[PDB]
Amino acid sequence: GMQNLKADPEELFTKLEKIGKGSFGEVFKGIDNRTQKVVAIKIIDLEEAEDEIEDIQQEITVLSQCDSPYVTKYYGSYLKDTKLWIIMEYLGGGSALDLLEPGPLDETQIATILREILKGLDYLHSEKKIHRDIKAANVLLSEHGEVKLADFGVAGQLTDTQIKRNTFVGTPFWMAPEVIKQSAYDSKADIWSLGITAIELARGEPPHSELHPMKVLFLIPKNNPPTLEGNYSKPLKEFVEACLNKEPSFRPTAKELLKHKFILRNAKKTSYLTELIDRYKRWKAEQ
Ligand SMILES: Nc1ncnc2c1c(-c1cnc3[nH]ccc3c1)nn2C1CCCC1
Repeated sequence: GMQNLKADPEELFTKLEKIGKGSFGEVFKGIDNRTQKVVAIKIIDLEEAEDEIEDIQQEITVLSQCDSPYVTKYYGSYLKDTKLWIIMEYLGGGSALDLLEPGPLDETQIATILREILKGLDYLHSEKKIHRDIKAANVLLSEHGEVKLADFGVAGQLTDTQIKRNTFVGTPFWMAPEVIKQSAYDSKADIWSLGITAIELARGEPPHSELHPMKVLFLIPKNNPPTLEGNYSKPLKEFVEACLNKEPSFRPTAKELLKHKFILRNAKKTSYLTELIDRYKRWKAEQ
């Protein structure tokens, strides 16, 4: 259940303008009235909510159970009449997908973003959690370039009695073949999705992005795994290859990937990502 659900959010927080649509409700900027820090508030009407309720519950449960610099920080969930307010860390730098809009990333930027995603995955997987929707749109940055995982509605939790999941969830272009087949799978599914995300960060789009998502549901289990094509460093191509093995047990762990030559050679301080954030702000303004 939601044992630490709170009430009266406006005693503590001020709701400001809408930011965008979240996975299951609108996201607003807000203010923590005790610190004057900006927060994000995801609001969903439980009146209108129906099918999404299980995933709303899962998002809250996962947020509440994580305490990592690499996972969106959680303030709490508040009941306000028929609405639920989920109050979180404000991440104002844009998603990694947003930051791709003005043009290509360089390999330092790719390696830095991937390193931080990997730290997030290493944390989640150590907590027996599987994100299951890893993609650039669910990687959010702060204004100062910190990188955090977001969007936990379809996260899975392994336990002592259920050591694998089998639910068909995720976003088709990024889904591991064993998830599509609804085989028993685990955190190695996230490692496949990470490989697709690496291609996305390097090329701007995942493999098969031209095709109808339903078609990729047969293409992915049948086809050879994607490779990174183009003039990229050998370590980046090999990083992608390591992730995108059809056999999950042959994929490295997140911890192992943090030692990969591509990451060690190319990842730098996250603060340098502010360059990318400024590029996006300029681009959105010139638009
Ligand atoms: N915390 C945030 N800060 C700033 N902007 C945010 C967010 C979120 C957001 C929304 N839901 C979430 N669930 C778990 C992490 C998480 C993050 N989503 N967004 C959205 C980015 C596109 C629409 C608004």
